[PDB]
Amino acid sequence: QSCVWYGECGIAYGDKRYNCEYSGPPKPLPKDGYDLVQELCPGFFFGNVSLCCDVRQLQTLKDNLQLPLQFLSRCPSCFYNLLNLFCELTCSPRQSQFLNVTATEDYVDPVTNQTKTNVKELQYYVGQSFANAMYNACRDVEAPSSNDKALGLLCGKDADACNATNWIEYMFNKDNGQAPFTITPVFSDFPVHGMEPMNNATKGCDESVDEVTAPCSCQDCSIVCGPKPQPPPPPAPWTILGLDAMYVIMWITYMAFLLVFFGAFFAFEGCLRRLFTRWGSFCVRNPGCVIFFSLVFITACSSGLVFVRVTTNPVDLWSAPSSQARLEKEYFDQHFGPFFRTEQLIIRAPLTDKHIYQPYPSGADVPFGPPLDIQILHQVLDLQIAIENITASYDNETVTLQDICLAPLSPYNTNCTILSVLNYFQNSHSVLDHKKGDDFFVYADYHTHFLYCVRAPASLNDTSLLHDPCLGTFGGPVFPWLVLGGYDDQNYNNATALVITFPVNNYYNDTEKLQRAQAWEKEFINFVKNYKNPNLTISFTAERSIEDELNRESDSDVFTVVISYAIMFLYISLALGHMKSCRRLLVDSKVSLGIAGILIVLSSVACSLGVFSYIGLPLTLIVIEVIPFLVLAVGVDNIFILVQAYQRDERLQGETLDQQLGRVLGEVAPSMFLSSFSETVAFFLGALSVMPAVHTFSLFAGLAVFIDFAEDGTSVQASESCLFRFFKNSYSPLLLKDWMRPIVIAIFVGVLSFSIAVLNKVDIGLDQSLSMPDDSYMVDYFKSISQYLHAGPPVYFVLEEGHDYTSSKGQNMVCGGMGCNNDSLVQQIFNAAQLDNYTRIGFAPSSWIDDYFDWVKPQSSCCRVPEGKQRPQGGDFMRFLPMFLSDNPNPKCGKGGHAAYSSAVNILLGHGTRVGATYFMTYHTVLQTSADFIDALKKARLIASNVTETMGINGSAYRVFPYSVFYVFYEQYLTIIDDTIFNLGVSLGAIFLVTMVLLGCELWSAVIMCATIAMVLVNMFGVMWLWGISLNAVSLVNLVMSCGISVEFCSHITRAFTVSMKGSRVERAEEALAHMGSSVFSGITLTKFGGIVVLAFAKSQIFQIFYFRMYLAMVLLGATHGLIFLPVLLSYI
Ligand SMILES: *[C@@H]1O[C@H](CO)[C@@H](O[C@@H]2O[C@H](CO)[C@@H](O)[C@H](O)[C@H]2NC(C)=O)[C@H](O)[C@H]1NC(C)=O
Ligand SMILES: CC(C)CCC[C@@H](C)[C@H]1CC[C@H]2[C@@H]3CC=C4C[C@@H](O)CC[C@]4(C)[C@H]3CC[C@]12C
Ligand SMILES: *[C@@H]1O[C@H](CO)[C@@H](O)[C@H](O)[C@H]1NC(C)=O
Ligand SMILES: *[C@@H]1O[C@H](CO)[C@@H](O)[C@H](O)[C@H]1NC(C)=O
Repeated sequence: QSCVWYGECGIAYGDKRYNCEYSGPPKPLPKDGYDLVQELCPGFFFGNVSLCCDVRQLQTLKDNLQLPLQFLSRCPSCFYNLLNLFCELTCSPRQSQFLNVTATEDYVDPVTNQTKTNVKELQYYVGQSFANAMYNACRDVEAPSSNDKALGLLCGKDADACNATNWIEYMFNKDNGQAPFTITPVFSDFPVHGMEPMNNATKGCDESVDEVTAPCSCQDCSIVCGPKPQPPPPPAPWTILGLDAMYVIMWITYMAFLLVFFGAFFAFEGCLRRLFTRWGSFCVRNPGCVIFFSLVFITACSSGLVFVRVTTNPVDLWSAPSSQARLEKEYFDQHFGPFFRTEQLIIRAPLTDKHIYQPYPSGADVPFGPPLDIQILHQVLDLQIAIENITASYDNETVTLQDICLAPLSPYNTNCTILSVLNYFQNSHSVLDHKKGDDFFVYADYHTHFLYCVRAPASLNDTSLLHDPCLGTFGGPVFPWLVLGGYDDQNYNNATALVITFPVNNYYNDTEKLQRAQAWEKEFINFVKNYKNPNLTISFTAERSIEDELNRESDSDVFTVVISYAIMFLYISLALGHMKSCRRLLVDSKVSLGIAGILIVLSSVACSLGVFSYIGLPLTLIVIEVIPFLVLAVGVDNIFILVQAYQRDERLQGETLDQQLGRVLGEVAPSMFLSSFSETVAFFLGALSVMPAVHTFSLFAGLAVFIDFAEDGTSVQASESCLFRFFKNSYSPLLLKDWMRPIVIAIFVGVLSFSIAVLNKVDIGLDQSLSMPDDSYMVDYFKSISQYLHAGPPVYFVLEEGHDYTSSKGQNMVCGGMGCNNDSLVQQIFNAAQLDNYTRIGFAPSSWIDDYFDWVKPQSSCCRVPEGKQRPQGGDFMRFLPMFLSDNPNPKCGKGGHAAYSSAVNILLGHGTRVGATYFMTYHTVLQTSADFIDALKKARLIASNVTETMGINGSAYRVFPYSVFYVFYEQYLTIIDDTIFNLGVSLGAIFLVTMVLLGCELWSAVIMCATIAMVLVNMFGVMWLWGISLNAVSLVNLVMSCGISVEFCSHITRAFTVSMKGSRVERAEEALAHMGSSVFSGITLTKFGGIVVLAFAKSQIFQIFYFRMYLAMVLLGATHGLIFLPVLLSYI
């Protein structure tokens, strides 16, 4: 083994040295060079480390690595072979085999005058295969942020002219101003005149350099690339449903035809109860006090229980508690509580054009969208600074953004967190205004930094001539997707919108601090609303917009329903007693039910919004049945009055009917104890139902009687009219309603198929105020970013190997997410992840850093490591040490010094084994619809299952958690399918069982009433999934009420028809329905007559425009079916 040089001699040019000629054997490297050799040329680091280089040469090699690193650092395999080319030249103990000195000159030591010899030039015999592999591993590497190949910057020519041998030739030519002296390469896989070319093994860009150094990426490599995604599923059925409906229709038609052809070819208990009731009445018919006294008692119980009208309604608790939805939210809290909320603005520049700007030294045309005009950025910065300076007052105190913001690096840094493109310029007008240029070029400006910072937002030093940091003033990177909108692919320069985001404390556990934050928010909303700049359109996130709009909009419409309620109760008042006899009752009846309900609920605590539309419209049941019992008696007139004339007309039609009506109602509201977020309003009303029932018992009858004994004339006429109507109805049924009845069946059939073959969750569409609209419009337009978090809490974490396995799970999750997409982009996640396992690794790779104590004090630097061999081991496993260091950070360590810390961990003392709870979050955009977010949530749950299902263990111990400002809120829209089927199902049983608690005709009554259950439902669904309909936490309650009123109708028509004393074919039926038809047109008609004022009327928002919309449609359909349904059933019988 022999050298050609050893050590450094004279200056060549600049700061550059020739090496000293030396032709002896290699020399063991001093221990003081072991770090350098381990770092640069670890292949030589064994035995006596006998090399043809000294420590000075290795230091010089390290110092010269800056420019290759500048362009190749991202692809370690590419850089590795290059380093080996230089290591072999500099240090190989067999230099003489592949190097031949070709020029020299004297070196004279200035002090001793001893002569040595500069190696001025030499020839280097490089393997052909080595050179080609070195080029091959680097040829796809892309410059840090640039569609140009890194080799175009290291080859003295463009990448399309760069080849393996001319690249090496260029690097080795002193003319390049970097190489200290020229090395002339000769490329051969064969010996050349006894020289044995350097042909060291090489690594491709698809290979790992070592155990702690991964292969190169796709973006910077070719070998390790592909394949894209191919898991797209395409479903689409439905026609089947249509065919079935059609088939059914055909069958029906056939049946009808057949029928036509044929015609051409040819109880005790109940009674007893009634009797008892009558007896009671007769007794009661001997005193008014008792009754009223009872009403008075109810006046108290109702009002009494209403003590402390604390009937809350806020804030966002309707998904109900318990289960996973709530339990999951609570869990994430104990670990961190409320991650926090964001006030967010989207900003566009409608009066500004795009523009071009060549960035040195490429000079390629890069277009920049309207909002990235330099002047609009200055204007957006002024907006931003003004927002930071907003103050609100609460009590006598002042509230700033600095009091409520996420300031991640407090106290050492109170700097608030503002996600904005202006934070790439540290929110500084001057810094952004800067621009290093001369008479010839602009070398660096607000463009270069931008194009660099979108690729390296954590950088504390632009690689351009500006040398400005990218890191935001809050101490963390601002990711480009989260601050720009309306750009294509990752061409952030083409953005048509800026997004500005301020995280502020939600203060879920602190009431006094939350109120202060909400005071600030109100000022923020005001500031934005009144901000004047023709150059910018600014639009909303906040908090009140969604909470203030609902409480600010939902009011005017009140006057609508209110009015309608009055005009309706007026008619129902005129109807029967007309005068001041019936009015009193009702007013008391409606009050009793409403008052009683509030009292029944006060004994358990509860409250709600829709709980009002139900309470009011629900009261109808009490009025309807109550409005027909009195009317029927009015139509009475025999040998008796008051005495038996009241018990024979009351305990005869009111006993059974009412008795059955009250039950069918209590069964729908009573059994409302189910599982969901509506049982409260439900039960409360159902309870108010028996109450309202027992009320109108002796109260209405007695009162109506006690007092019942121009106005008279009017009553008679109405009665007469009713009678006439009944007669007409009878006549109609007499003819033949078989054809139309079949047609009706068709309508129901078509409805079931059209209603069962549509569906939907529920979106958010509030009135057109302003704020809310802005946020809704901005969201629709924007895209790519704006977020929620998927999040896991994990336990244990102590077995180096289980951490490696958990990291593989984590990396795999990042992949699927960055893949799963839809239409023209991903849907699932976003997405990507920054747990921490990578931070530790980074630390291991590198080194220390300075911490500067606040306000003053000497600098503190402290740390260490642990390479080379150990380095790989340390990073591989163990974790207490790393963990306790990694949690305490706030100043990088290398070429700069910034902040790169976080949170989520919280062990005790130095028990690193007890660490919790690491949390990884990938924010994904959506804002599509109630069904869109629900679909994404559905995917995330399966993602959580897949990760937890992959590698589990013992029983239970934490799992996946998808907490996104949309869950708990949409969590309900999840089990909506089971709810509807379960909710209605529970009523179908309570109704079929109740209607039998005083009958049990097997198929007679059972089917009669049972048919009404599916009869009306198909209508409600049709209108909902058919025309102007909807569905949600309310619609579900809507369907419930529908089945309720429906039961009411049927109940009366049927309890008196089924029996039928003097029985017949279809004659007795027409007789019963007659006395029941008059009431069907009274309450029903009126009720509709009221909705119209509510439905046919107007409003200032679609909100109720639907709620009270279907009501009238669904309520109307049910009423119509009442008469038809009964008639059809009778005929069938
Ligand atoms: C160039 O290749 C040679 C031959 O593989 C490397 O020398 C070997 O290095 C390993 C790793 O330390 C030792 O185990 C062998 O004993 C060495 N063999 C010989 C013949 O010396 C050398 O490390 C490579 N050069 C560089 C810079 O990595
Ligand atoms: C202009 C760009 C492409 C140059 C990129 C390659 C540079 C970094 C290369 C070209 C020639 C190389 C030098 C070749 C010879 C020596 C002598 C050695 O005893 C110390 C290292 C040193 C000084 C090398 C450092 C790296 C070097 C300067
Ligand atoms: C080195 O190669 C050159 C030709 O390039 C030759 O003239 C010289 O004699 C050789 N010296 C040695 C030691 O091989
Ligand atoms: C879940 O992972 C399993 C393998 O464990 C895989 O077969 C399936 O395609 C994955 N599904 C989703 C939705 O990620």
